[PDB]
Amino acid sequence: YIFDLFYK
Amino acid sequence: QPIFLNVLEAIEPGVVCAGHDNNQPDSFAALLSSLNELGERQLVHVVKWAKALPGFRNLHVDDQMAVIQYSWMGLMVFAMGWRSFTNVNSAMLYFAPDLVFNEYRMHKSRMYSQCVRMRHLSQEFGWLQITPQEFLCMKALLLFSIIPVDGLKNQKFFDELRMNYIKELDRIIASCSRRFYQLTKLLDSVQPIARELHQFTFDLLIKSHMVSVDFPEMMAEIISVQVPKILSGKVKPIYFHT
Ligand SMILES: C[C@]12CCC(=O)C[C@@H]1CC[C@@H]1[C@@H]2CC[C@]2(C)[C@@H](O)CC[C@@H]12
Repeated sequence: YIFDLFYK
Repeated sequence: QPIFLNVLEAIEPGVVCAGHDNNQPDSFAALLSSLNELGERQLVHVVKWAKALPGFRNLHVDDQMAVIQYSWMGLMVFAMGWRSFTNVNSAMLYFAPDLVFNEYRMHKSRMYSQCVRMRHLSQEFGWLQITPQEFLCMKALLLFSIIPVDGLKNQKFFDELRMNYIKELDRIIASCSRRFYQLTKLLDSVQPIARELHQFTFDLLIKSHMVSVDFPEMMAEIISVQVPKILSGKVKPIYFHT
């Protein structure tokens, strides 16, 4: 997930 | 006065421009591609905003990530409504300085009903004489206003967190608790809109190749993965009022 990599 | 209020004001995001070419003619794809870009830009600011929130690190990571991806439409809509209210006294939708919708743009976006619904919200800020402090607090709470019905990983810290945030909006309020009715009522009214906006974007997504509307990569993920969970009823807002 792009959002998840981003969020972390 | 609260640390709480201090914090919310400290961490409240600045201006976010859409990047819109106001030299080109109003057109579904130009308009909606700019809105989507702004969504994305506004979202990076929502993530950073949320992480600096009191108690927010409390929650499990996946809980943090979930709550954000469920509530982002609501928050953005709420603050867009404030933005409009404070800059153009609700006469137009102030998405960003470079993206203000007049009625013509409302119609060109093919989102008119929804925009009118949003323009109404905006006017409510006026008619109810909402304070900057109530706005911040209400907005805070909107991050904790939509959960999947299977509950979260740490549903308990969440509930704790959500309960305290209510206590704080109550504190900056505290005949009078009629204000509470009103604020909770206004808050409740964001969801219908966000839902209307969720179906809208999701379809837009589905048919985006065939209308040359541009979805940023992360926006398409979220809309295709998390949004349908809402739309299918798997994820539900919490209303104050049945
Ligand atoms: C959240 C945004 C973007 C930021 C904002 O100020 C409110 C606004 C409300 C409508 C959304 C939009 C982002 C792009 C969307 C999701 C479009 O695809 C259709 C509805 C748009």
